[PDB]
Amino acid sequence: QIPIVHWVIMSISPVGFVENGILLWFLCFRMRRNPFTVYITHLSIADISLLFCIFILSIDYALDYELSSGHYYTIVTLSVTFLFGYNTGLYLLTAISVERCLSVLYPIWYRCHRPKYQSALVCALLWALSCLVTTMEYVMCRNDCRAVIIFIAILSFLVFTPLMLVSSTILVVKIRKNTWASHSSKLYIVIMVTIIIFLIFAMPMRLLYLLYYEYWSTFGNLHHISLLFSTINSSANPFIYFFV
Amino acid sequence: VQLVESGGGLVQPGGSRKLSCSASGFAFSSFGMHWVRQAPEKGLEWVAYISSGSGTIYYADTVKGRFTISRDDPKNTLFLQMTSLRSEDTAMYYCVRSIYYYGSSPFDFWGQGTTLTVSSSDIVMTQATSSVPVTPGESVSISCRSSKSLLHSNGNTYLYWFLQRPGQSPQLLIYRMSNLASGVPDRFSGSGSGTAFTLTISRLEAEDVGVYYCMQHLEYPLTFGAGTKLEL
Amino acid sequence: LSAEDKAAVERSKMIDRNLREDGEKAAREVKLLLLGADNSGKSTIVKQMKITGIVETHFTFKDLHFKMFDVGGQRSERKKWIHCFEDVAAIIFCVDLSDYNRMHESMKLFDSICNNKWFTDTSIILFLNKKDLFEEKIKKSPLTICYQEYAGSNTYEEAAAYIQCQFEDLNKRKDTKEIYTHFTCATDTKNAQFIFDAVTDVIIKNNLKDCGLF
Amino acid sequence: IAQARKLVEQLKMEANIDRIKVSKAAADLMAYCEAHAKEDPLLTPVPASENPF
Amino acid sequence: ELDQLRQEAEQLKNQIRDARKACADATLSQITNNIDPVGRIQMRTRRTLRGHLAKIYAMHWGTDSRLLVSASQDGKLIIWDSYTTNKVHAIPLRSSWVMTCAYAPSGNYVACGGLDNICSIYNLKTREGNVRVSRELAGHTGYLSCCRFLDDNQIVTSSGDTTCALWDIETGQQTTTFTGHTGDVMSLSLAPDTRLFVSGACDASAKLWDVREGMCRQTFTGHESDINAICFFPNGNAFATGSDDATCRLFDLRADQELMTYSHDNIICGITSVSFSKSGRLLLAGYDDFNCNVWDALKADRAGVLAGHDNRVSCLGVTDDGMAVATGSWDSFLKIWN
Ligand SMILES: CCNC(=O)NS(=O)(=O)c1sc(CC(C)C)cc1-c1ccc(Cn2c(-c3ccccc3)nc(OC)c2C=O)cc1
Repeated sequence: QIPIVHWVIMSISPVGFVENGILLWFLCFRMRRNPFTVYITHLSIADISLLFCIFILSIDYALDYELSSGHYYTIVTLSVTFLFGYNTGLYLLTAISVERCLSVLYPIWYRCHRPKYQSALVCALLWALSCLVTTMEYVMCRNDCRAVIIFIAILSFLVFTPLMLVSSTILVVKIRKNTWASHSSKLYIVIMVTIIIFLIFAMPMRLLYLLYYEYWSTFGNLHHISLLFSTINSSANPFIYFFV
Repeated sequence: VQLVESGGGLVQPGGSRKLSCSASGFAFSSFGMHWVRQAPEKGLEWVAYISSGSGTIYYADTVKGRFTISRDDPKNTLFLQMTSLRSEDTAMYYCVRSIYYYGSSPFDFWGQGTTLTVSSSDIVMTQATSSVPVTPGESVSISCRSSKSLLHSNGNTYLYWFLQRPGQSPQLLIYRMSNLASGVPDRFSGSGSGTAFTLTISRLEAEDVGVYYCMQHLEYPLTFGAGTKLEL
Repeated sequence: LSAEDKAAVERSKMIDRNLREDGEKAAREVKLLLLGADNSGKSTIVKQMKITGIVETHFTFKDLHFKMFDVGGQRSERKKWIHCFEDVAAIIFCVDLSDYNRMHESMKLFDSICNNKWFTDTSIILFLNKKDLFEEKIKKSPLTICYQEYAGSNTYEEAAAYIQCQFEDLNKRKDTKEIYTHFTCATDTKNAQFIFDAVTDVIIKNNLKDCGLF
Repeated sequence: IAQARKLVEQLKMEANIDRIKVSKAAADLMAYCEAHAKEDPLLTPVPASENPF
Repeated sequence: ELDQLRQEAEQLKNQIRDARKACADATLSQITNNIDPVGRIQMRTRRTLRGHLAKIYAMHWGTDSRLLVSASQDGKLIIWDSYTTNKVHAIPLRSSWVMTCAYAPSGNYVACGGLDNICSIYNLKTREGNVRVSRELAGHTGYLSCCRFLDDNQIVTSSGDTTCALWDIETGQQTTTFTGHTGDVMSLSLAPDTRLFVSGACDASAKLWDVREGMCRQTFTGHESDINAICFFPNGNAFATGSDDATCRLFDLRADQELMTYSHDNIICGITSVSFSKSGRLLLAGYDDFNCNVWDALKADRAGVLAGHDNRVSCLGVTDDGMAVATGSWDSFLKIWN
């Protein structure tokens, strides 16, 4: 039997693909570009790529399990882009959080001195870093390969997760002392929901995929749930960061 | 409104030289500039062009490679650097302005000229009628010819007319083959379909003796004509 | 293709570049609308800082450019041209405390401004000036002359708090607006810093709007 | 009192004017609107060749 | 005596009402019941003009139906080549609060004005190559609401001080002053023959003025609130007016009374501009609810809608040759529809 996880994953994939595509079109053609929209657009593109790749990767699972998949190049190309999109999404979320806490803490500099090109430069640099890390990851996966992959992933986790947490705790604190507004609790709830989502969907995929590299085993029934929790995030993000 | 050029003189073959054209009395930064040449006893010949903002620096084939054209806006100056001068580069050089927008009249104002002497697939314009005796008070008609039709799809017709009086710089009469310039009397007119044109002067009077030149502006290598001369 | 329309396209692109360059500078300045009763300290606020249609004035503070438009000269139905200032960042307001006859009209105009459809969010600023004149006048004559319902003690602090409440209570939708308040003084220039704090809070809210948080 | 006399004079001047019946004004409006019917591209679209937009 | 004067005025107004009613032989709708309806017309946007930063308030077509001029509250007055979408000139204004613009018939000058209470004339065909301020008219005591050229040397201006003016440009003095309104004058339109003009002035009334003699000829008092737009019918014997009460009305100068009213139950927003087509059969009105409507001036039925914008449509104009209609909006975009 195909695990129910794959069925729900195929159910949730098209909706997320369509939602992210709609957001991409709206941001690109209907809205006047501002610094945050660049980040949102790149995040949406990465989400689209990841989602399409996982959709094809579950289709191929059903095929190898039921029908057939004799292809060699296409599946590898799909998986490479899958991990590419995942990493890019993580990094872009971490960048957005820092860019909405710099905006709140230093308003005058943000409105009077910020270069007009900084968002694009940072997005391109993060794209390049993601490509480099993904290539270094693909080229190897025996002990040395596991060592390098573990170091790389642990470094990325330890550098980016605390950055997001620190930024999103500073932001809420500084929008609590001087928020004379009585209805500001809505923003507080939204910020807390962002952190919960990021933690719950940024720990599992990377950490379990590292222990997978090193062990090949464990994951009694965890890995499938992890993949589902990671694909839910891509669908959820457009609502959290744009509509709310 | 005035332009004055300087830098001419006597130069040995194979040397180098630099001309200068200083503009005053108008907005220099909004005008494209042109350099034009005149042989000692022949007609005009386009040399080099530079656009506003320095984004298009088209040159001429006869000098492409050893010439350079550049402008300084804050100082309001135009330059021309020439290297490896030959015996065929002896001529008088003119500085011209042109502005391009819907309804504009390019080539309106010309300079005064500077003389230079060296010691020892294009459109063809024809002005076969090189001499025409005239008498004051009588109408006269000049003719011009082209290789390919100058009419464009957008309804325009790029043919110009210029008058050079004895010992004077040229001046604009009719732009785009139908539109009268600014300041010229109302007795000048011009008409003609593609591949054949004709200028008309009614009630000819003194101050109209000189050489009349044609010009095309449909393509890159801008080309003049032999020129028609009027005598009393 | 384009005989000489290429030059026209170049000119148009240069015009676009200049327009965008100027717009990038026009969006970095904050606009303030200055209202108040005639003969009040409308220009007194401007004079205190180092500053017939519109009387637009400008100044600078902390690397921030401030514009202030005094539209009191216009004598016409405000309903037709008041929508021009929908994008301003403040509605700086002045009321005399002395005079005593300019007060009722002032309340009506303040109430009209607050409950205006356009200024449903723009944070209003309130400046009580002529403080010494009022302090002496209330002692000379009771404030109950124009306040029949007045029942508090004839003391400067009591009367000041009373009128402040009588002014801030016109605001109806307290959830959106962020009406401030400040007792202007004849000396010790501070008003610019008070308008700086207001605009810095408005800037934070605008940044939050741009980001998407709210 | 200053404006009263001027207003009365202005109103009296407005009072005494010839005024045709509405059946003539409507007829003239209809006649003009119908006579120039074919000169209105918006009312009747034009072929894409002539259309300069 | 004030009571006697008011009684005399009321009696005269009653006499005017009786005389006007005596002429109401029939309604325009009853006569027009037989004509074939225009059906439905679906126009489309052919060009989009981009470059303004703030909301655009006014625009005017050239007499050649090729160039146009637009004024925005960001302090910019731009000239657009409609056919190719290029920009010819971009005049920076002294005062950012511009509320009107105009294009001279000959194409040599452009006029603007606003809250500054001054009308500025700009010369486009100078020998220097840059647009310059040619003349500044500073006689009014209120915001300028509209302005139109009669020829290269005379201009008519409407202001919020309840008076209009006819100016000789070269001398810079008020040649004539028109008075009689009560509220602020908002809109202005010149007759095709150029001997009369009308205006509605926020008092629910429209007045007809003689340019050369300088007196009010007729007054129309049909509407219920503030009139924001006015436009002459092509032949010069009728005009349409839009008001804040969300209804349009058509008046005839010779009959001297309201002819017909355009309204619908689902429209509760005011009209900001109006315009006729070349044949006069279609009346195009811009509304406050982000879209414009196309009415049949004879049948009193809605023929079409234009819904390309996303904010309040502030200016609307038709070409002299009737090829396209240009609309501006507070969203800083101009749409040309055909
Ligand atoms: C989204 C991609 N992953 C997926 O669909 N399922 S899984 O989580 O990885 C999963 S759990 C499990 C149970 C076991 C560990 C007890 C087995 C697997 C698993 C692993 C690999 C492949 C095949 N594969 C190949 C490929 C390798 C050589 C030859 C042909 C194909 N390349 C890939 O992309 C990286 C994958 C899939 O991961 C199938 C199932």
